[PDB]
Amino acid sequence: RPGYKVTKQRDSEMGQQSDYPEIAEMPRHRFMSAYEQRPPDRRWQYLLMAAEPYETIAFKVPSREIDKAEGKFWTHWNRETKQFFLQFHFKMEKPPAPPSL
Amino acid sequence: KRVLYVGGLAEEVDDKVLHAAFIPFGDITDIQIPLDYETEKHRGFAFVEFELAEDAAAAIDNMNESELFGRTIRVNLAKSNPQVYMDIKIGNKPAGRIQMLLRSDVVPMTAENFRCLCTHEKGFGFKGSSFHRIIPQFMCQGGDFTNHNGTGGKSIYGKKFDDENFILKHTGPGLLSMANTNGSQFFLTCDKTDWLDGKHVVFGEVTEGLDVLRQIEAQGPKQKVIIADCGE
Amino acid sequence: DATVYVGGLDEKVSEPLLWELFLQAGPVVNTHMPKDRVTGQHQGYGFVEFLSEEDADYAIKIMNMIKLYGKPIRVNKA
Amino acid sequence: ETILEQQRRYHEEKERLMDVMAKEMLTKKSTLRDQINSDHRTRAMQDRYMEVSGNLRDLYDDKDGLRAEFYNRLKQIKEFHRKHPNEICVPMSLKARENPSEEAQNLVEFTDEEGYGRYLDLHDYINLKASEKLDYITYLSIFDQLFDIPKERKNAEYKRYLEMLLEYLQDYTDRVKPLQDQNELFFEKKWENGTFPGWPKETSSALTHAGAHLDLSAFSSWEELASLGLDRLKSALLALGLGTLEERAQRLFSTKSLESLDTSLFAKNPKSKGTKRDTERNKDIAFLEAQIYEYVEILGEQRHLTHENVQRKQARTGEEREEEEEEQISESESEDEENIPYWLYKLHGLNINYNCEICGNYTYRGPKAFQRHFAEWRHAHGMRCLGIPNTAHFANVTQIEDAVSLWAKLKDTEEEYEDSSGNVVNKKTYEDLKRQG
Amino acid sequence: SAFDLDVVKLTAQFVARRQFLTQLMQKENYQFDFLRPQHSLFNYFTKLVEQYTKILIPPSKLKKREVLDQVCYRVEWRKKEEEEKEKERVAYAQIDWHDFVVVETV
Repeated sequence: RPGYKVTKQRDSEMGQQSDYPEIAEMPRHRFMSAYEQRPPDRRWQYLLMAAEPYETIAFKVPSREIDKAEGKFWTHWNRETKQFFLQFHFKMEKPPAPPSL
Repeated sequence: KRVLYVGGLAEEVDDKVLHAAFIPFGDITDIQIPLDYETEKHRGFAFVEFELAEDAAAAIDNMNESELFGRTIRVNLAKSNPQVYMDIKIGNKPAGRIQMLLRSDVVPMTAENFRCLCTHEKGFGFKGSSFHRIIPQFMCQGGDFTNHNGTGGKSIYGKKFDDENFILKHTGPGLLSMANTNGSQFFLTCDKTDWLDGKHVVFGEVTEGLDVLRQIEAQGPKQKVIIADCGE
Repeated sequence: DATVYVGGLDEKVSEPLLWELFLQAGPVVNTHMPKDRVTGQHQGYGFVEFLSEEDADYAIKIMNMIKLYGKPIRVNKA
Repeated sequence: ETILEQQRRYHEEKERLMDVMAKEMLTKKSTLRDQINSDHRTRAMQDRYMEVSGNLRDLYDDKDGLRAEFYNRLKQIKEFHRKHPNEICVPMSLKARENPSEEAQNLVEFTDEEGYGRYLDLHDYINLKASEKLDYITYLSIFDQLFDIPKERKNAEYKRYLEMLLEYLQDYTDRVKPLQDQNELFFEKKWENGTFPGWPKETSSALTHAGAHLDLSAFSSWEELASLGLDRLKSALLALGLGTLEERAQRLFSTKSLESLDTSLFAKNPKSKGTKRDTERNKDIAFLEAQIYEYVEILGEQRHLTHENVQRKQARTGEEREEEEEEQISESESEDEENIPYWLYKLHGLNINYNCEICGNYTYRGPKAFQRHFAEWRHAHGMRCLGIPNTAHFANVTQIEDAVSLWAKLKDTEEEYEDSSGNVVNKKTYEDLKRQG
Repeated sequence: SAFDLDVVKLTAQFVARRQFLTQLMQKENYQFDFLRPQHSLFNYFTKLVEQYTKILIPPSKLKKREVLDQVCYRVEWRKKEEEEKEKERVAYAQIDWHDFVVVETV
């Protein structure tokens, strides 16, 4: 089928130079319904992506379902945050590039 | 991890169709299809319980987004050591499913009791009972299906049974432990509760639905918290 | 263990329904349930000294079943 | 007895032991590392791990916590290896039975104690977690092997030998440090620059005692290394090498204490009556000297460590030396594994000496208080656990004895048989005659 | 359990040297019900026999420093992760999923 892939880039050691192992060890994604907003129009989902310092980011998903796979890996249980994050995210921490698909 | 949610069912699909479509992945123990008695038709979804969790897993992978009776269906987890589930309703609202692993390897008698109380196979159990004592940052207690206040309950062995051992400790949230003189009352921990070590028998853990446990804890009861359904 | 700490109470409760309440289990020899002077009302936490320790350890076992004003009552050793 | 079963049980036990000492080597790699390092300098061939592993105290990926305990476990592993060697030794040295197995069918017994009692018999004493020692070596105590001044192999106590030495030299010009300076002599110095004349009695005796000490200390501090191997190695070095001392000028020295021009005259001197006499009288001493030599060489690090200690303590003050001693002591006796109204009290009747006998011969300072003892947790525990039930009746007397007779003071129908004589007969008796009738 | 143990180990002794048991089963009893892989104990049986089969291997002396080396090699032959995961769960649970600022859509 068809799936979406996002490539989010982060700072180049510009401001992160000022490192006390406070959750410094990855970005997190969640699917949010527009039913709740700071409340005019709504009816679609957003693939929100968040990192401590930087500001949140959203991507509208009109299609009811895309790339929603079926047992991709062989059922290994490190929930991390949720099935979504472990299932389909990569965090190039050395280069600071977060891929999501 | 043996119970699956199956949605997007065409009107012609029934328990027979579901049995035939999922049996290729492994033996099935139960198939439930909620009905609307005013119409006499199902509501478009069902729950299929496999004997083995590994088989349920293979089914999810091959059946999710597959075609059944002309349309696409949705398949996912609904919510050797037994795994059981409880579907929770808070006030008039479904909250979701908690899935639990029972440590029959460490505490077989304790695990078997809880398993039977989830399935009702001995003629009584948890379905429709409440979490009657809920303390934030501590624990959610239930299993008193006779008196509903912490004074009742019974085990599959009689009124009470021995503490098997205290091998498993209260190390963090999401653990199952016996209230007590063990009967049917139990609690789900909401933090490390190590002051109970050696006093209460720990016998299992939440594997899915910690979020649902947190919703129960949020009522610590301000609103009724009911085990709407349960099983293995 | 002779004493216990008791949390989560409603000020209509006083030292008397604690007296009566915990002697239902076993007699409270010394009761302490603060009266706050400034606003003249109770925060609802308690300290209990018993005859000896056995009373109070049974008290740890049984004790936290009390529910004061529909609400939960903390009892732990001290 | 089917030998198959016996040999089986043997291989199984051996497996169990290997697994135990392997689990040990796992939790704290130092156990092996330590050992191996020493081994390295005795048998040069031995291959030793990467230094990084040693330092980080890791075996593969995980760095383990740094740990008296190391030595303990080493001696435990020592006895384990002894057991293993024994079993290995003995080991090196159907319908009929299945029918007899039917014997005594009716026993209500659960049998889960063959591999569990062994596995358990060799694993990391207490209820749960108090003593690292296995049930196998539960009465193993290092303090019965090491003195406090040795600190489980950290130092070797040589003060005693300094004393004996003073007694040997018949003076006092010799200080502890000058004595250690003497010991340092021990491949040629101890032979060609001797503290005393090597034919002196007092001296040879001393040297014997000291040598023995150093050797026992050596093997004591390194249980894990095969003692017999080392012994034999040294002995063979002694026999095969020790005209081993050669000088380009004087030739070949003999431990007769004389040199020799060439190897030729040296050989024809080893048959002479002189050398026969000497090698026949001073053999044990020469050999002991040699052992002192090689064992002191193997312990160079400990020798240095102690000499250092000496200089330190020596340069201390009073308070310092005292606190240090305190430390050595604590290390020695520590578990190897850590887990106004004056007239008011007379008026009220208090602060007056009184005693309750039944309670721990306890003291009470007031009569109102003792009168309150009668209703108490502990007092009732003494009564009830004593077998004297707790009630007011006894709320007076204190002594344990009298209430026993008081409690002794605290703690029959006729069913008419048919012969008209059973009017003396008891109910149960007549029921028994119902069963008989 | 001494009976069960004894019969398992005996039938295992003979089975270690496999025709005597297959004949016994047809000749005689619900006693040897562990012969079928159905009966749980069967597994442990497969162990014992193997073990006995092993004793038949070097029926040769064992002349094993070496023992130590071996135990070390056996030794040679998760927590942190769990911790990090925990942190992640905490933060994920603790951030504003309502601070939206989207750009495009797919």
